[PDB]
Amino acid sequence: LVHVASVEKGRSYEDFQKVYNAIALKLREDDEYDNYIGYGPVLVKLAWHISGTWDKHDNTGGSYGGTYRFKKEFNDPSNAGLQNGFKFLEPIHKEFPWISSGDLFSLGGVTAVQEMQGPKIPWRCGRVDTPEDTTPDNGRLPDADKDAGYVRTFFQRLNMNDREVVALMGAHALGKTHLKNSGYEGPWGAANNVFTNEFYLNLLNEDWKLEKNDANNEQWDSKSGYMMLPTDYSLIQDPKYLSIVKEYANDQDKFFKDFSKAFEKLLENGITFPKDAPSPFIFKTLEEQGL
Ligand code: HEM
Repeated sequence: LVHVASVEKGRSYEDFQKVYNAIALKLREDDEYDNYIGYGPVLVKLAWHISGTWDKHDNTGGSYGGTYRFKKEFNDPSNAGLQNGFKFLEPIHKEFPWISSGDLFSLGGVTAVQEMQGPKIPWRCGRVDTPEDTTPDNGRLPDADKDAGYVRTFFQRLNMNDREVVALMGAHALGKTHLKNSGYEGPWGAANNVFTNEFYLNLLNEDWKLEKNDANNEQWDSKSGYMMLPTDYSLIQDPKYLSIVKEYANDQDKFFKDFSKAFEKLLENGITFPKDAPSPFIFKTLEEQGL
């Protein structure tokens, strides 16, 4: 397929900045969600889940079509728990009806990261809603009970190399697993609504014990009360992965730079940007605007 980005007719930077600010102000206000974690982490997960269905082989899936809006994709067992991010964004969509779905979902992830003090992520508009029949079948998102080999193979379908895989996985500093959604339970660290290199530190520094949880799935548990999925843990089992983990644990700046690039790439996979398309936008945070 060819998916050409088409800017929402007659909208510019200032228009998008207003959507960003609406999301951001609502994040600030609805702070009680999930025991005061806030909706930040769920928005990031939502942006990854709608993008992660991409298949570099036939160009199907990815963020372009905003297909998560369709029941098939929406009810993906792998998407359990995301309906919360969905409901959070509805009201915003209602306020800015001209924005495409794909653009709203992706921008939500960007906003969340920047407002949680992460790096600035350049973002491009132009995703266009596609018909319910362009909706990818379930089973394109990754399992958590696998090893490094699985992770490498998987990510290859999205065109991500080792460095990009490790950078992206640092998003696991945010939020937590919920038994009911995924069959895993617990957070990855302590500051789960602030974007930092905490994930890599925990990984290297905690004394992890393999145990079975109440869903009868294995997870690595630390005495600090943190957890790691098998796939997270696999980052220290693979020699190639481990050296990048170390770098990130050592330099947050490097991590932020790599994450930013990787995240934008993920969000733009499968989209063709004409040469006349506006360059990527860099949105200001609420704090930068004095709001
Ligand atoms: C092997 C690849 C991955 C696997 C197996 C995986 C698996 C999971 C699972 C099982 C959960 C918990 C869901 C729940 O119970 O609510 C989760 C949460 C989360 N994932 Fe990942 N994930 C992967 C990659 C990523 C990537 C690439 C990102 C973003 C860059 C990401 C961002 C998040 C965030 C922010 C949360 C917390 C959500 C919340 O608190 O609701 N994950 N992931």
